[PDB]
Amino acid sequence: YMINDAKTIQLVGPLISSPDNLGFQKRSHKARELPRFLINQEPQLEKRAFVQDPWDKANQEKMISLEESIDDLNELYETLKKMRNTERSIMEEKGLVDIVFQGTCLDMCPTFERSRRNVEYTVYSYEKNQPNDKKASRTKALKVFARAPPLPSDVRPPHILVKTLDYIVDNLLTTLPESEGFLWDRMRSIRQDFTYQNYSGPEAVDCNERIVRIHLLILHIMVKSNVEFSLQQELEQLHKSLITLSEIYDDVRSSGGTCPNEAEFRAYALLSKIRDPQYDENIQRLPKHIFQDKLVQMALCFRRVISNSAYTERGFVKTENCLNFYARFFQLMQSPSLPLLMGFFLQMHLTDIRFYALRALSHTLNKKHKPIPFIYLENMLLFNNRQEIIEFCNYYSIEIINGDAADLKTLQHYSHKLSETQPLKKTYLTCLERRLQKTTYKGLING
Amino acid sequence: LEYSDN
Amino acid sequence: MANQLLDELAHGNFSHLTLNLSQNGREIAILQKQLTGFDDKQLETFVEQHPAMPNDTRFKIMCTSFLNYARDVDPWSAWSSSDLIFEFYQCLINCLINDNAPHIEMLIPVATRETEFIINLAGKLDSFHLQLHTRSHQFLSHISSILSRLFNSIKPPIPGKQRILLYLVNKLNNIYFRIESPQLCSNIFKNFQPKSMLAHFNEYQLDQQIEYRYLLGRYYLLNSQVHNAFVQFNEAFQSLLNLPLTNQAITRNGTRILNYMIPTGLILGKMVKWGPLRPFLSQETIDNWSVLYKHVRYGNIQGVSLWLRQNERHLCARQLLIVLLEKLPMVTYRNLIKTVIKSWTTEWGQNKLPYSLIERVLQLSIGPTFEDPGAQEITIYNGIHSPKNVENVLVTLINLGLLRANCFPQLQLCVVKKTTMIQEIVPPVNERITKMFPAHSHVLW
Amino acid sequence: DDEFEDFPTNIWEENWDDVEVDDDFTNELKAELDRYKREN
Repeated sequence: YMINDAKTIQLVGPLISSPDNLGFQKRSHKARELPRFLINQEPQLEKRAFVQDPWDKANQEKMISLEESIDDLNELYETLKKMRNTERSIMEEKGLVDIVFQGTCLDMCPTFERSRRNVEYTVYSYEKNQPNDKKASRTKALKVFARAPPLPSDVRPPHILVKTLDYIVDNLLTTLPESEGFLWDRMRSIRQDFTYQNYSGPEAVDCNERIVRIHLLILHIMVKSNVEFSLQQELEQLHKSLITLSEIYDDVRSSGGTCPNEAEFRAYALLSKIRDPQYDENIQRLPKHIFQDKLVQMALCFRRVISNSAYTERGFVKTENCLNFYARFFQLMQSPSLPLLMGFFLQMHLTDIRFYALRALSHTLNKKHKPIPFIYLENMLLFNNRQEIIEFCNYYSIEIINGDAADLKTLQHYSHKLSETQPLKKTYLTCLERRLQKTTYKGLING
Repeated sequence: LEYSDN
Repeated sequence: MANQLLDELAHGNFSHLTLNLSQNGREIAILQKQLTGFDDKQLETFVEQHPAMPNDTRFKIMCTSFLNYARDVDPWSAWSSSDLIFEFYQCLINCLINDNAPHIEMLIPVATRETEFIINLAGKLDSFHLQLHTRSHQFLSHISSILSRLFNSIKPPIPGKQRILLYLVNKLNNIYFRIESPQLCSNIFKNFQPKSMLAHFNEYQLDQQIEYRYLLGRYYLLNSQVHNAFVQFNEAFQSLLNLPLTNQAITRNGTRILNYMIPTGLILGKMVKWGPLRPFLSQETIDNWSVLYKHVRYGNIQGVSLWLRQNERHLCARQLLIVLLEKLPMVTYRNLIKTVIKSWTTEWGQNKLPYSLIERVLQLSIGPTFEDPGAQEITIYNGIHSPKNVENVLVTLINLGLLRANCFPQLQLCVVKKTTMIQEIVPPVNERITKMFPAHSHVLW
Repeated sequence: DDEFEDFPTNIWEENWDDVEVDDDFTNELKAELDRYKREN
């Protein structure tokens, strides 16, 4: 139904100044239905009180008591499954299932979910109270990314997800990098619970913000520890969280609200796709106080210096007068004023920047030039040690003379990507590694 | 030391 | 009276078929009074049983929707009557999708006339998006979807539908830019030429060509393809000068394209004479760009940086700050190096440029930077250029072709050809940039 | 704004780099080059 309010109608105004002159007479009309193009599901942007059916919480209490009593995993799973079928039936009658949907899972992991994984032996040692224990602990288990409409017992309320995320930050960050798959899957589940409830309030913003910082921290840990892990999967998931988080900011802004940490995560969006001009126009439309924040100014400062006119990649169009300030890029990375998390994101481009630094320099040398000594390159491109640069030269078939100089005129590749060869292993900067060792993970993620 | 275009 | 209007629409006359009550109020008011006591089923059956009505269902529903609009229109409330207007408009366009739709030739002027009205109405409604519990730019987005479906319906076989093809494209792109979603214009541009049945692009009306090039170049500039953007901007303004300037609306459109033509031309190292541009631009605007020209002509990086900072807001609105910050410094460096080379090589006969000489001339050009104690907090303006990166500046210039020299990292100097003529050392900017980045021809087809 | 309204010769400095026009910045720049040559 179309909204029919005197204040709104007066505010919009009439189509014509004086309908009476044209012979029109004031008329009363029926409240017509809302047209199909005007219906929009507004995501919740305000704190909502948590209320649950008294029968629903009593059912969970029975599940908790039943779980303690029963010791056989197969028997416990069957009893819980039968109760779930009855639980879904009454909820359909109650109408709190498929329409506003609110979760009721008070504990970190649903009791039915814990029972299901117990019989499938998919419970990680982190969730178990003791390594020899066979039943997943209620106070340490976490819900798995799910992929029949979900019941209110399966999804957990937003004010629990904040508590759940706090548990991950405090008691599970030190387990990296061995628990990369565990945390990445579990955190992805937390965002899934929010989108089930169609919630985008302060809790969702706060939780989504910290998830991004974990991914940046995880990104540096994996490359530092030289442990094989999925890179594209990690980056795509990080990019999805940024565009989702940026989308929430527009809705809050459009509703007259504000987000205290919008500026910080606008910067990460710029660094997600360094060489994409689309993000340069998006940041310009933003208000002045966001465009002039130090995190945002630092972010697009990098975008300019990374911009190289010789950047060759399939499906990429070069642009005019690109700076290609590789020397300035490494001066910013060493700046004590650089936020650490931004540094972790920018480490993914070190191989690309270094290659185009040498490729650009190679074109400005005559054929009779002596090989460039490694000592000069290390101070220029910030290589951690001589072992790193010699591996870099071997990867791109750069001739190395006497083990201490590089013959840049022998470089043949014009693109940082080799069709046959696997991409070079990602590296890091020892300056950023030193900064990390002076700050706890918990303090870094909270900010 | 002389210039040589590439 | 109602039957009289149906006869008017059945025979193809569309004098009263309009949504603008200013020129249609008397007719509809009488129509509403006679039709106030009927149901939706009554109106639909009324049209179906009317003689000589075309058998097409698209035309049937359009007539019923207009009658439904007339019956329940509320002149005192644009919002309360909004659903009827948009419902009729979508039916009107749907009647225009089929190439062989009845009375399509006379229906084309109606669609253009109603489109301009509803675009104006949608802009008014989307302004009050907060009070209407609707997302921002929702009414315009809905209309763009309606027009987009119409645009896809146009195919080459002068049919009336083909006549408004370029008119339709300009409307679609203007909506996309207005709803702040300009990347959607890519689909329109890629399919505009195949759908057009004209032998050459210049066969369209000149006013529409200027609008199309203005949007196309504006679209290119967003993707940071300045040379492609410049060609359309330059060509559009050349065509605009032919039109008479007595309209006083050409001039306001003349200064709109100049706001993008001047910064784009400067990026490619082209200065504009202020003679022909005198009527289009105010004296204040002439001085504002003249300051930038002086800074970039004589290699003043700090001056360019300060000018962008001073003009940050209005450049940021036109999606110009980032592009200008990207490209202007490298042109500024070329002029700076051209100045020192002229006074060092061509006059004093020294073809070796020590890095120490360039370093002390860069720190004069750039001045205070992030590392200096003056600028404690990094900004976009004092965080990109530093005098310490002497070799980096030279390396980029040589790779871009703006400078013909060889640099020696170990000797801390760059050697250059020992020639009196500077053109052998520092070639003209525009020729090098255009050579390295060929642009699409200004003649589309 | 930037939206077009409704509608009812060379302009570029072809020779701008070759022509020299004096300004304060260039004179300051040439002072630095002269100073550098005296030092060396």
